[PDB]
Amino acid sequence: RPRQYATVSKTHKTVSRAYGGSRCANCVKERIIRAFLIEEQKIVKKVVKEQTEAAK
Amino acid sequence: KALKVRTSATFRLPKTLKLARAPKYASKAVPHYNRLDSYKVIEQPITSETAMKKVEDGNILVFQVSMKANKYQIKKAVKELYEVDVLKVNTLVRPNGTKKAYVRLTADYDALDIANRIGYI
Amino acid sequence: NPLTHSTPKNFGIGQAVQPKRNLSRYVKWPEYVRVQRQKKILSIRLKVPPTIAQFQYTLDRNTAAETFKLFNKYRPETAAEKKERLTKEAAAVAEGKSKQDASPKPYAVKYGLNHVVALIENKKAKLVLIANDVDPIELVVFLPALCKKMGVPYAIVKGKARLGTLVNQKTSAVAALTEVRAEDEAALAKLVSTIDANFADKYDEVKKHWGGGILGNKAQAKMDKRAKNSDSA
Amino acid sequence: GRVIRNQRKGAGSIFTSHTRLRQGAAKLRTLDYAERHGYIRGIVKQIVHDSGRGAPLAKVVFRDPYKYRLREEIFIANEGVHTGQFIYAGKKASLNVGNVLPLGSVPEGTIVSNVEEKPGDRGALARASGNYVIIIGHNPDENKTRVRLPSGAKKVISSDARGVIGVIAGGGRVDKPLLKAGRAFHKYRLKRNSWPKTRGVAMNPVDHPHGGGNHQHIGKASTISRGAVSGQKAGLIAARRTGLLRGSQKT
RNA sequence: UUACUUAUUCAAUGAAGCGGAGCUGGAAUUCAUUUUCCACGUUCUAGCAUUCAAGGUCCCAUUCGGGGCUGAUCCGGGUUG
RNA sequence: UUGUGACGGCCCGUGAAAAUCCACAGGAAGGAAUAGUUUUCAUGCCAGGUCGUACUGAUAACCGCAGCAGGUCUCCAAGGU
RNA sequence: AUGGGGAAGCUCCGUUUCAAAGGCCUGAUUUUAUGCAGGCCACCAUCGAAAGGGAAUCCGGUUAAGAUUCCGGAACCUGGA
Repeated sequence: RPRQYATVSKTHKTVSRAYGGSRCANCVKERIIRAFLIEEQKIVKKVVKEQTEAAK
Repeated sequence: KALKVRTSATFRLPKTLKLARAPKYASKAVPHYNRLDSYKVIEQPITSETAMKKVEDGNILVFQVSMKANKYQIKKAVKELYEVDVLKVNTLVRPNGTKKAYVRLTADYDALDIANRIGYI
Repeated sequence: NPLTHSTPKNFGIGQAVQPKRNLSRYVKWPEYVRVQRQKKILSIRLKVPPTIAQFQYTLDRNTAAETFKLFNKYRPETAAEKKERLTKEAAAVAEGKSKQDASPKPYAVKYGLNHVVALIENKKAKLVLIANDVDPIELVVFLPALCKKMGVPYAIVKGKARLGTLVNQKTSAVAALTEVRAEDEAALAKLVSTIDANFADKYDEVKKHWGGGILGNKAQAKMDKRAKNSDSA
Repeated sequence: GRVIRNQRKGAGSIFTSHTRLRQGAAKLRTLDYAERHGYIRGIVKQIVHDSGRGAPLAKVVFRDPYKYRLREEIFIANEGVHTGQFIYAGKKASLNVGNVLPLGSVPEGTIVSNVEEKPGDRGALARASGNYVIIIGHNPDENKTRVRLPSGAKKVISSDARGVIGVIAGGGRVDKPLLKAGRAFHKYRLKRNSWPKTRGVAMNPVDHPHGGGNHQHIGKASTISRGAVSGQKAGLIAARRTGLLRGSQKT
């Protein structure tokens, strides 16, 4: 129960991974992959826009 | 010169100074005496057969108590009045409308001896 | 140098959280502030009849400063010197039996609205200054007409608070000189010449001239744009 | 006589709407700066059923532009909107289902829903399931978009009035017969206390203009004047014609 | 019939970006002096955007580091319709 | 019989809110060595007030003029047929 | 209730409304304090359930009549140091 959570230690309420006690392993992995992939895509799109402006 | 920078578009009531009361005369001019002293919270014992049983076997003094007295006040009053350490206080408002307190003393004290010191065997 | 990096935040429409801009233009002001500002705005927008805005024609800074310098020379007596004067005259009447003329004749500025109005009526007023800050304008709205009829030099000056500071108060709303000392009668005359040229002899023009009627800057821009695209043929 | 049912319905004692299970007022995003100069991207988190409402609602989360916050707006879900979809709201938004472009920015013949009657009212028109608004034309001078309403009426709205592209989900709901006083009961149990409906002819003359008689009959013409008063306005109010008409949409 | 806005009236927001003016390069009929508009960085993805902001100029006693300017244009204080 | 679990059916009906508690993102701030931090690990110390609490709950403790064949919400629920 | 607006008025509406609407973290912290050039924010009063939501107790014994309340034993929670 919510107040019962106050008497237990921190280990019982979380997992050692990032976003441990908040998000599941698969969702954390999906958002890591998403972050890395679309920041790389942001770099690619920025480079392509700069080079097309140079061409223009 | 320039106007004050207002990064919030809201206006709040400024924190003006709040002085402390400095009366020119006392409100009531005489502090009332203690409205609940030991002699008021501890009115009298209860000397029914059941209460005497609690005294003789349970090491428990049974008192009629001021209806406005709580367990802290009863404990303090019993300690101040009979020079005894108490272990627990239980209270109940009786069907006749008065407060009744079962005060259990520590094992270092004898309720029977304290009762026959008070005057009721 | 190799440890620091160029962040720059992009403040586009959907890019980054906006930084703390000065939003004083958009403050949700209290109602009293809002009523102050809108009272000003409405007085400006409404066509004011000549009797208003024959005020708001105050003197310029330098002539107002020299007028108030002369009047500070003619400042009234404060509580301390007044009480000292009372003690001195009491001692005088006690010892020399002088008929209450031991103390000299005061030379002071005359203040008080109805006192000064009576002074203009009896033509004792050598010069009169009228504030433009009077909360009900009708208290003094007639005063330039009275000064014109009586032929007494009048001016409209900025600050009932300034006049009050002159006559040793918070707010005088009018001041008047009736007597001048010989040492600065010339200064008063040279002041009155310009005061008169600015106010007394322009009385008919200022009584004919209608004031007010200005719009706000957005409305001015609107009529500017409309006029430009109209006369563009 | 007596105060009749339609008169009693305005005091709102037992006739107020049952709003416990509702999911909040479905309103467009506040027209702040981005909605009228560029666009803003929100994300559709969940599409939910709203009690008393045939259309699904969509909860869309936007980023606060002026502070580090998330703002959850409650939208009327358009057909084809799904969870995880990106919604774009603003003048610069693209013509896609679920976007909140202004009428001036959408072209003629566009299907829009949750359209604002005035710019900033956060959605007034075409909000029931399956309903939409057609963009008929533009008047760029004193910008006014002409639209066609779900009833067939032609309206002239400001060109800055927002609206979601597409049609409203839950369409075709009234094609199913209820089949049951039970289904009607459960429908209205969370709309409001307007069902069942007793006929006025089945009442007494104290209770209704139609009540009374030794047969159940209205007695006088059931078409009531627009200038009639409360207690008189029971029947066909300001009817231009009556009877079964063979006709079309005529719009 | 129609114009003004300031009375009155309607609506929204935590009154946040209104009106106008412009660092900037051009798509681009300029008679040698730009009317417009865009450059004033967001659209394949259920990620993340916050610590007077990093950087960049100017300065310091330089001790938990900072202080102006700029980043983040200026003017009008008509919150906006 | 009760509780629980994984499921399946129904709806133009999809079947409260808030207090409260925890967690995560972030990284402000602070921290060495005969001693710092950890009171989300274990142990140890103190206190926990006020009011109700008996009994009936019905063919006699309630309402119906009553110790009235009436009315008045609910939990437990053995064997055989 | 308040702000505000009606009503001759008893009072009516209204509950975030055209309001200048507060409490909450750590330093100041005994030349003077709980001031303040420390900092964070910006809820709409309140009442409303002894069947809704909720911090924590069980067994045995004990009375003429109370007990998950007393006693014996064995625990748990909250708030403090």
